[PDB]
Amino acid sequence: NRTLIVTTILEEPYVMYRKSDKPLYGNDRFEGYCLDLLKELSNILGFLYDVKLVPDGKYGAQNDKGEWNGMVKELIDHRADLAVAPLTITYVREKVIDFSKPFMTLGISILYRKGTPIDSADDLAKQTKIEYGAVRDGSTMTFFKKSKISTYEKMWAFMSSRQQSALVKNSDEGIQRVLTTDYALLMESTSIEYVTQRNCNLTQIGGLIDSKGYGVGTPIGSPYRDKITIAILQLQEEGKLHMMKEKWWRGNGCP
Ligand SMILES: N[C@@H](C[C@]1(C(=O)O)C[C@H]2OCCC[C@H]2O1)C(=O)O
Repeated sequence: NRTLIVTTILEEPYVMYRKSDKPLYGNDRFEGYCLDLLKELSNILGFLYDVKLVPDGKYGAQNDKGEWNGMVKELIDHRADLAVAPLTITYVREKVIDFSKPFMTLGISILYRKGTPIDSADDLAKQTKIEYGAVRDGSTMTFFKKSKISTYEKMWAFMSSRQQSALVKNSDEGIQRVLTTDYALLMESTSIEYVTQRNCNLTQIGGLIDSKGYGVGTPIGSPYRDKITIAILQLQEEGKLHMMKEKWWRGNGCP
């Protein structure tokens, strides 16, 4: 009857600080898609838990020494029983940790101002006037860093160049950069949808350049590993995941 440690990260509208004049403590301090998800899992599988924000505020990437950081690291060193956040399922990650069936699908795309002639990653990679980058130490950064596709290698050379600092610490910083300067942020599509519907001067440029999903993470060889995936299929089957997405993404839109 262990009380599980859940590693996660701040990211709208997956995990956010609950607004209240009543100083909150514990898991009550947070709310969002992922917390509703963790709550469902908690009830479907009957387990206790304590939400812990990843110390370094990173999603997780492997440096030069093959050393991991972020939530991925927290799982590897068994400092967390599971990770419940917008954690991207990737091949390189599956080498060191486990992922449940996906609870949400998405893909890398481009967030930029509207009304410009830019229409694709190619239009971005061929030029240098418009600055562009991604969140440091995330699956999108490594996608470009390790790509063998000519276009993306050229983009990585630009966003990682010494001439400048094209990468951003987190999504907020990236978004602010797009709104105040001539910058395009390569970001995952479900967040681009969220951001553009709340910033009508912004838009997605082109379509998704890859296709993947978010899954619950657990240390390889975890006893919960199978139950988690079962509960996910149940939530998906019952239309529950769809309801949760709609609940947190609902808004006035752009007209
Ligand atoms: N899902 C990524 C993190 C991130 C990315 O590297 O694209 C950063 C953050 O960017 C905004 C959308 C949610 C997050 O995606 C990951 O699991 O590493």
